[PDB]
Amino acid sequence: TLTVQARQLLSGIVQQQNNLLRAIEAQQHLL
Amino acid sequence: TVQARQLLSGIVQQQNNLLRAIEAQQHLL
Amino acid sequence: QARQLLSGIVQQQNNLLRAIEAQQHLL
Amino acid sequence: YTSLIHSLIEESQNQQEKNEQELLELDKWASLW
Amino acid sequence: YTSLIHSLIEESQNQQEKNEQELLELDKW
Amino acid sequence: YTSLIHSLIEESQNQQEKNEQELLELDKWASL
Repeated sequence: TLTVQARQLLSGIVQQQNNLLRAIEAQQHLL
Repeated sequence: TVQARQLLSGIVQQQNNLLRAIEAQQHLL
Repeated sequence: QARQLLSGIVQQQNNLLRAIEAQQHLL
Repeated sequence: YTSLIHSLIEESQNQQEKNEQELLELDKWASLW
Repeated sequence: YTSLIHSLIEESQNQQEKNEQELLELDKW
Repeated sequence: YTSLIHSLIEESQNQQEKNEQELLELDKWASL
């Protein structure tokens, strides 16, 4: 069961990198 | 499955600092 | 195959960090 | 732009709180098991 | 530094798409 | 903000090198 709660975090982490990358792109477009 | 937790924690903790760095950079921009 | 994603993720972290680092130079 | 960045910042803040909470319960939900 | 940033952003975009595949590949289990 | 960004970047570099080390230990005795 525990192996399921760790796939959530992994999607959440990979989505966070997409989040941060998008911000860096936006911010480079201002920079 | 113990050494994966230490890694997961270090990833999440470094995503917090990337996000903070971006926040702070946004005040410079 | 999650341990190959795990290495993909750490690799992303470095990508992102180096972009911020480079952007700082611009500033 | 600023509207876009702060939208992404805020969604990252929310995703970060979510990941952090998930990390926590994940850890306890193991050590105790 | 801007050419470098452009290159790092494209590498990131490519790495993001890969990770999402590799997670989607772990989803097909 | 400049000093604060430089510090977070440096804490991240630290955390990266540690994240890389750790992933190697995971990879090490997983191949065992």
